[PDB]
Parts: sequence; structure tokens; C-alpha cells
Amino acid sequence: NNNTRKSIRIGPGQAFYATGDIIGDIRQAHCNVSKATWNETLGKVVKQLRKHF
Amino acid sequence: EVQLVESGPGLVKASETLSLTCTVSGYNIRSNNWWSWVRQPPGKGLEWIGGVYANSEITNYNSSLKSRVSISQDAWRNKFSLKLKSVTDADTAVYYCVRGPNHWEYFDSGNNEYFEFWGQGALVTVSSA
Amino acid sequence: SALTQPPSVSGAPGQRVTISCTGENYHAFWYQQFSGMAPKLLIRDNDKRPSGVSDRFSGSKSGASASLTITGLQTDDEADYYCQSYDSGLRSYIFASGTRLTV
Ligand SMILES: *[C@@H]1O[C@H](CO)[C@@H](O[C@@H]2O[C@H](CO)[C@@H](O[C@@H]3O[C@H](CO[C@H]4O[C@H](CO)[C@@H](O)[C@H](O)[C@@H]4O)[C@@H](O)[C@H](O[C@H]4O[C@H](CO)[C@@H](O)[C@H](O)[C@@H]4O[C@H]4O[C@H](CO)[C@@H](O)[C@H](O)[C@@H]4O[C@H]4O[C@H](CO)[C@@H](O)[C@H](O)[C@@H]4O)[C@@H]3O)[C@H](O)[C@H]2NC(C)=O)[C@H](O)[C@H]1NC(C)=O
Ligand SMILES: *[C@@H]1O[C@H](CO)[C@@H](O[C@@H]2O[C@H](CO)[C@@H](O[C@@H]3O[C@H](CO)[C@@H](O)[C@H](O[C@H]4O[C@H](CO)[C@@H](O)[C@H](O)[C@@H]4O)[C@@H]3O)[C@H](O)[C@H]2NC(C)=O)[C@H](O)[C@H]1NC(C)=O
Ligand SMILES: *[C@@H]1O[C@H](CO)[C@@H](O)[C@H](O)[C@H]1NC(C)=O
Ligand SMILES: *[C@@H]1O[C@H](CO)[C@@H](O)[C@H](O)[C@H]1NC(C)=O
Repeated sequence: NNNTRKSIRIGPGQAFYATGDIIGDIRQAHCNVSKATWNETLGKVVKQLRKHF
Repeated sequence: EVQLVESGPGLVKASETLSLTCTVSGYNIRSNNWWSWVRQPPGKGLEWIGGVYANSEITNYNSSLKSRVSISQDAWRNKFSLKLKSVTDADTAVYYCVRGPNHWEYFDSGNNEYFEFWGQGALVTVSSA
Repeated sequence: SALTQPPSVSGAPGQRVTISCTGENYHAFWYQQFSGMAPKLLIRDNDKRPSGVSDRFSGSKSGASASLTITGLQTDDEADYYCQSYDSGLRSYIFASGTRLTV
């Protein structure tokens, strides 16, 4: 998304930077990851961690 | 589920700006799509103007006629709000308002934005008499 | 630059006729228009036929032209037809004038 700043004023010399409008439609916020990488890397953790268990 | 109802002045006189607003119903005015206009003078084709991109301050126009227009988008009421400046009697037509293709991420279709929902169409004739 | 279309077509019912366009590197969209009725999109994304339109329409793009075919012409199809597409006139969709089907 792509929001907007609005500057409320709440006293002499104090501006409160509140949100204005959301420009567009509300899609979610996400962080992907690789998948062949995360499967390999999680497979190197188990090989090392078996040495203690 | 858009159903665009429009209503203009009804009969404008020459060298006086006219305005039309397309009341959107059944759908919000925030969907990443272009909200644009078009005209169909009797005879020549469906001459187009430009849009507003649901509620930003970003626009494109029709340089094929010129950059007279200054269309806005006032939401929270679902208004659509065309404004035509310095009209002459040659501008008479029937006016249609139309939205875009409802992209997913702000500009997915590079340059397509085909006009897919034509609401009802309204006509105004401009003359000194 | 600008596009151009044959002014008129004609054909008796129960026929296979195509309306063809001139030309680019983009897609093309086809609109019908009943006399006295608001236009409606009919073909987008060269084939990709939308929902609620008759299956009897089918588009296709050639090397530099696009045409849509219709099977079993019927009187309710006497509407006009428009070829719509963008160009590199820097801007400004440059869809050509239409051709009215006559039965
Ligand atoms: C993290 O990973 C995730 C996934 O692992 C990443 O998220 C993925 O991002 C992809 C691209 O950003 C996205 O792909 C899109 O999916 C859309 C989902 O469609 C939904 O609705 C349909 C119903 O039609 C369902 O079937 C589907 O399952 C979904 O629920 C698609 O709609 C998109 O396809 C459109 O664009 C492609 C390419 O442009 C076209 O080939 C396709 O035909 C669609 O074209 C429509 O939209 C364009 C946009 O302008 C128009 O030009 C075009 O004319 C079409 O518009 C008409 O048709 C649609 C119906 O298709 C209609 O709604 C519209 O109103 C018009 O009538 C696109 O393919 C993945 O879905 C998404 N994955 C997930 C899980 O969300 C993410 O990016 C990763 N993170 C980062 C940081 O990248
Ligand atoms: C959350 O709810 C609040 C209300 O509880 C809502 O705030 C409303 O926002 C709209 C748009 O920001 C305001 O509408 C204004 O109305 C006045 C009078 O009608 C107009 O003068 C304003 O228009 C001016 O600006 C336009 C753009 O330049 C011009 O076209 C116009 O001619 C004017 O110059 C504007 O339309 C509305 O007043 C408030 N509500 C109240 C009570 O003041 C808010 O929008 C809601 N949240 C979200 C995200 O929408
Ligand atoms: C992450 O984003 C970068 C940005 O360029 C891209 O090169 C890379 O392929 C992306 N990888 C994953 C796993 O999302
Ligand atoms: C990918 O993950 C699955 C999940 O259990 C695992 O069985 C498989 O061995 C993993 N792939 C590789 C190459 O290790």
C-alpha cells in the first residue's frame, strides 16, 4: 500500500503526524523466502545438531 | 458489481464549462483501477479523454484534443466528477464513464488498461442559442 | 500510425464472416454497439473471451493484424464493431472507426 501523512497540531509548536488516506486496495504485507534454499539450509542444521543428540 | 449512474446539467450554453459526475454503486472507488471518461459524437468514433486512478492525484489526459480538463475523484461519496474547460459548440457528444481492468499490483498491465465497464452514457449539447 | 477499418460489411444469416483490423506489438480489443445503446466490451486480450458474451465470437492475432470470427450470423448482431488498441504515438489509444454488420 501507499499511505499519506497528515499533520495534526496539538499545541504551540507540536505537530502530530497522523495517517491520512490509503491509496489503493488493502493487500496483505508479506516476506516470501526461497524454498529449495530453506529446505537445504534446514537440512544442514540437522546434520550438525545430531552430534549432540 | 459496478452500476455507474451519471447526471450532467442537461443543456449547456456555448463558452460555459459543463460538468458530470458518475455515481458509482455496488463497488468501492478504491481498486487500483483507472476511472476514466469517453465521448461518442454522432459519426466519429468513441473519442476518449483520460482517467484518475481511483483516489490518487495521478492522471493522464487526451492530447489528441488537448489538456483542458482537470478531472478529480472525490470519494467517501462515490463521485466521479468530470470538468471541461473552454468548450465550443464543436464539443457536443454523448458522454460515457468507464473504469479499468482492476489490476492486482498498482500497474500490472504495462499499457493496456482496456475500457471494460461502460455505465449508462449521458449526452449534453453545447450551443449559444 | 492511426488505424483504419473497412466502412461496412454484409452477409446473409448462417455464415462465417471475419472483421479484420490494420497494423501493432500490443493486444487488441473489440467492442459492439447497438444503435441507441451503450457500448459493451466483447473481445479482450486477443482471445480471452470475457464472461456473459456469446461463445460464437473468437478473436486471433496475426503477424500485424487481428480479426474476430463469428459463426451463425443472426439479426441481433447488426451492431457496429470497433478495433481498440494502444500505439506508440506516445499516448492516446488510437482505436479506429467501426464497421456495422448488415444482415
Ligand atoms: C511472495 O510469493 C507470492 C506467491 O508465492 C507472490 O504473490 C504472487 O504475485 C503474483 C504476481 O504479483 C500473483 O499473480 C497474480 O495472481 C492474480 C490472482 O488472481 C486471483 O483471482 C483469480 C480469479 O480470476 C483466481 O483464479 C486466482 O487464483 C487469484 O485468486 C491474477 O489475477 C493475476 O493474473 C493477472 O495478470 C496476469 C499477468 O498480468 C495475467 O496473465 C492474468 O490473465 C491476469 O490478468 C488480469 O489482470 C491484469 C492486470 O491488469 C489485466 O490486464 C488482465 O486483463 C486481467 O484482468 C482481467 O481478468 C481478471 C481475472 O483474471 C479480473 O479479475 C480482472 O478484473 C480483469 O477482468 C496474476 O497472475 C500471484 O497470485 C501472487 N500469489 C499469491 C499467493 O498471492 C509475491 O509477489 C511474493 N512476494 C514478493 C515480494 O514478490
Ligand atoms: C473516516 O471518517 C471520516 C469522517 O468521520 C472521513 O473524513 C471525511 O473525509 C472527506 C474527504 O477527505 C471529507 O470530505 C470533504 O467534504 C468537504 C465538505 O463536503 C469538502 O469541502 C471536501 O472537498 C474539498 O476538497 C476536494 C478535493 O480538492 C474538492 O473537490 C472539494 O470541492 C473541496 O475543495 C471533502 O470532500 C469529509 O468532510 C470528512 N468528514 C468530516 C466529518 O469532515 C474519512 O474520509 C474516513 N476515512 C477514510 C479513510 O476515508
Ligand atoms: C528477492 O528479491 C531480489 C530483488 O532483486 C531478487 O533478485 C530475488 O530473486 C528475490 N528472491 C526471493 C527468494 O524472493
Ligand atoms: C525437502 O523437504 C522435505 C520435507 O520433509 C524433505 O523430506 C526433503 O528431504 C527436502 N529435500 C531435500 C533435498 O533435502
